Amino acid sequence: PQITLWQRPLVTIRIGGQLKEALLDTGADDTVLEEMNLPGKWKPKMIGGIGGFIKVRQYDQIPVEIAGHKAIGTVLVGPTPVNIIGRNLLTQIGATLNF
Amino acid sequence: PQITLWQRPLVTIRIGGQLKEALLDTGADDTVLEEMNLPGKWKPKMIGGIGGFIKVRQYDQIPVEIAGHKAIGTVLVGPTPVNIIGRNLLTQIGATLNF
Amino acid sequence: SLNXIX
Repeated sequence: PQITLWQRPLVTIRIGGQLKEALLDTGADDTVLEEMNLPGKWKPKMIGGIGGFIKVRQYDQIPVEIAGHKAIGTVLVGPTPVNIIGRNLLTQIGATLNF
Repeated sequence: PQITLWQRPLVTIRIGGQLKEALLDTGADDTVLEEMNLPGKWKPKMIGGIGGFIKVRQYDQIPVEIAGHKAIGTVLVGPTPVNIIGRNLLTQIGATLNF
Repeated sequence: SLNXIX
């Protein structure tokens, strides 16, 4: 696609079996999903931005599929108020910013 | 230009005689700048990020130049880890997410 | 608003 910015860039992705709506984001270094129970080993970490830090469980090599473009990478599960797709994964579908 | 996400989407902005470095953030609704003085009356406001809420000081219809593309709008300043150009000024220069 | 990751 060619997505416009008049509204938040919300798209469907699928994780585990979960079909979810994540926000596309060039301002996200990582991908963050809200609490969910994925099977796998993890490491905690702290991610920050406006308002400070929040703790997150970090999962490695997690297959994701962003509007029919699959990817595999790291994913942070934490108490974030929106599902966020960071450049970790945007780089893999070939998302570009164009003006 | 087309920008890719291997690196942070960071660009030069002119916000009235000053050159700043800001991130083109489509995951951000508004534009938040690191604490600076901008001419005009300001209203104290409140935005939120992954970390929680922060108090900002709101400046209206302020001209910003983003890699020579002109925009005019709400521009907020407060405690942000970087300077973010939100979807409010991105739409004015017409940026879109391609993939 | 909401404003997004470091």
